Amino acid sequence: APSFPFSRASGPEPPAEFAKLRATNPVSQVKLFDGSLAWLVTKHKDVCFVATSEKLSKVRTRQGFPELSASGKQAAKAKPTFVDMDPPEHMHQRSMVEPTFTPEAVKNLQPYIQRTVDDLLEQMKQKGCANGPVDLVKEFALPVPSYIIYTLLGVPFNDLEYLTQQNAIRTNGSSTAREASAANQELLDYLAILVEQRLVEPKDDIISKLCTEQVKPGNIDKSDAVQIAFLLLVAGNATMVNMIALGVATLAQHPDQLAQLKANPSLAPQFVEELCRYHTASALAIKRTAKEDVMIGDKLVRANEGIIASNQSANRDEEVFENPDEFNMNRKWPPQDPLGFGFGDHRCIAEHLAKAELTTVFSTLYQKFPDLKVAVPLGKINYTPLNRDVGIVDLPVIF
Ligand code: HEM
Repeated sequence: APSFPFSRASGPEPPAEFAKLRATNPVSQVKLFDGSLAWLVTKHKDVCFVATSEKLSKVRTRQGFPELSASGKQAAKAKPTFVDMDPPEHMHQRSMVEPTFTPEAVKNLQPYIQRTVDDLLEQMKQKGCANGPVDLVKEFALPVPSYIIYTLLGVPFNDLEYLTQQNAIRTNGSSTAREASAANQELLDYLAILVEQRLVEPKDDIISKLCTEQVKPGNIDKSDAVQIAFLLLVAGNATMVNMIALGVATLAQHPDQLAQLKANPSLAPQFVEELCRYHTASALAIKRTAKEDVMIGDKLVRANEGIIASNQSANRDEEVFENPDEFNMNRKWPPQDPLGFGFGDHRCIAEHLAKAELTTVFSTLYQKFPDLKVAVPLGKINYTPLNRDVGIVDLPVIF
């Protein structure tokens, strides 16, 4: 059994193993970092089954849960939030924060999303590139999702920049373990302080809703409110940064489609749909353990055996997406959903938010900077290490 996670085939490519497994062995066994064995599911239809089967569990204290690192086995000891829960607990807690993320709520946030993007682009413009390239990640791709989720949680304007850098340090590949843990505690310590303040004087933000509607009536306590706020922060931010950077790199790699996007900014939503299928920057979240024996394809997964369903491979499934390895924002979409945001009850709570952030970004970026250009050769882009989810660490640009 091959060791898993597989490495990406190259900087922007998925692992080469998925295409071969989809063709020859779509439900196979892989070996995890501790020598344990989990099932790997690669085909779109089977990934949807894994994501919705009520015979499967996300509870990480169950036997056989497929932790992918030693830190994850550590994290499995802490008290879970809704990301690691089964029904009925899952939606009991998830419903406490879902109202901010509904399509209607995200619709009403569009002026604020646009303002945030415009303000950051104008800061980047004033900073300029007169003395050499600037890092699009630091100047733009990082602060856009960071400022938005922090503002939704309840962080005041004056605290955004410091917390944005601390959260970035938390996952930066160049941080020592001590640096990352320190930044992590800085975030937890801050959210505790913010929860205490909103318990005394609530405002119009997610933490205040948790404090008034759940903490004070005793449905959860204030440490739960911290952990739920921390989840909303860390679950999606690094992925949002990578999606923005990957979108810019993808357009540089496909100049004909960038030309179409410059000539018609209303193509941003279709660009974003294809980006989220083609670059599956969160590909390891659909994990389960079997509560009871369950048949998947031609395999029997035994009770207490672990399962990883690759939505990245599902999104390149040739049976669903014609010519799946070509990036084409003009493609005709089949009836089947692309799975960039997962599937089933646990489907990304922030899917509409994320698509609105990405659509705002790519309908505005080249109107502000029509000559935006990646300043290094595209083959030299500093991607995330191949053993991790696809992404970009830094992206020098001029404009
Ligand atoms: C393009 C950006 C994003 C992508 C591609 C993405 C992708 C995903 C994926 C693949 C999952 C697993 C869903 C499943 O279990 O089937 C997920 C879950 C989740 N995402 Fe995102 N996400 C993004 C942005 C965000 C943002 C911005 C937030 C918070 C503001 C967020 C919060 C969450 C949470 C809390 C969950 C767990 C939901 C649950 O288990 O009920 N994500 N996301």
